[PDB]
Amino acid sequence: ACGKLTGISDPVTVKTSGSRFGSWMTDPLAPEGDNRVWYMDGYHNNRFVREYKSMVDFMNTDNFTSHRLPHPWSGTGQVVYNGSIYFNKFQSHIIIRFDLKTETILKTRSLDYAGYNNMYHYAWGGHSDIDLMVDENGLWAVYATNQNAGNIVISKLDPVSLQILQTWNTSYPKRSAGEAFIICGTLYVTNGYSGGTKVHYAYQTNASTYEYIDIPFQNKYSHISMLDYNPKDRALYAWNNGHQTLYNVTLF
Ligand SMILES: *[C@@H]1O[C@H](CO)[C@@H](O)[C@H](O)[C@H]1NC(C)=O
Ligand SMILES: *[C@@H]1O[C@H](CO)[C@@H](O)[C@H](O)[C@H]1NC(C)=O
Ligand SMILES: *[C@@H]1O[C@H](CO)[C@@H](O)[C@H](O)[C@H]1NC(C)=O
Ligand SMILES: *[C@@H]1O[C@H](CO)[C@@H](O)[C@H](O)[C@H]1NC(C)=O
Ligand SMILES: [Ca+2]
Ligand code: NA
Repeated sequence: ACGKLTGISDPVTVKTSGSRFGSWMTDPLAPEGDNRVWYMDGYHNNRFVREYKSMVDFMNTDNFTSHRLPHPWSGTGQVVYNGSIYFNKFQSHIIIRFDLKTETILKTRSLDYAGYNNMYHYAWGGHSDIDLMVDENGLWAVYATNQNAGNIVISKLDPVSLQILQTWNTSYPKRSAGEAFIICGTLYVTNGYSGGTKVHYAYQTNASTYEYIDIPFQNKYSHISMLDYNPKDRALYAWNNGHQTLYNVTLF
């Protein structure tokens, strides 16, 4: 059921909470009936991940468990996959795989040549240099390098070893992307983080081709600091100026 993105539905406000900037997500490999929510407020100087027991508890309570990571993250580009959080260690291009339910670092590895420290942030800033994400095919990193002139680089990653399995060099400047997400092996890039937001560029990893496109999506609360696709519920999770929102998508 994989296909090209053709539409993004109007976003639902799941929660109003937190600072202007952050991330929230569910695990796409969590089993039926498990919709724990993982929540990270801020883009620097925070090592605590909130765990809400379910999407209902997230929407209707302020009850959560607080998980202490071994290091603070940078940015809002974390992802949860098969029970681990993958995140960018502060002030580095290191990725950490941390197994949430055993409080164990399972792997650390540098992401070769990636910029960090607000070098190749998305346009919103916030130390968003390295964005990790999951689609139907597995785990990916979206970043940039000096050898690719600050243009977005995509790598498919091994979720256990953190080694790069394949890399694609796009020609789109990462600092000009508001955010980005991958659906079915295609990178979709937004035009900005404020005002009238749209997906306006797509890079297809299956063919190493790109195009400019125009798929609007509602910036509901004025500023978007996190936007990722989840293949389990086929939705975009966003952090929109202190609100946690969710968009359905339409694929061809
Ligand atoms: C909050 O969650 C904890 C852990 O699941 C639980 O022990 C506690 O009863 C919850 N609080 C309420 C008011 O339900
Ligand atoms: C998820 O982790 C379990 C072990 O906890 C493993 O058996 C399974 O293969 C993993 N799934 C994927 C898709 O990697
Ligand atoms: C990406 O670009 C870098 C810098 O030019 C180059 O070293 C590398 O081989 C490229 N990788 C691919 C898969 O094109
Ligand atoms: C997505 O669509 C389904 C129905 O197909 C609906 O149950 C769900 O609430 C929708 N989610 C959002 C965020 O609109
Ligand atoms: Ca993203
Ligand atoms: Na991410």
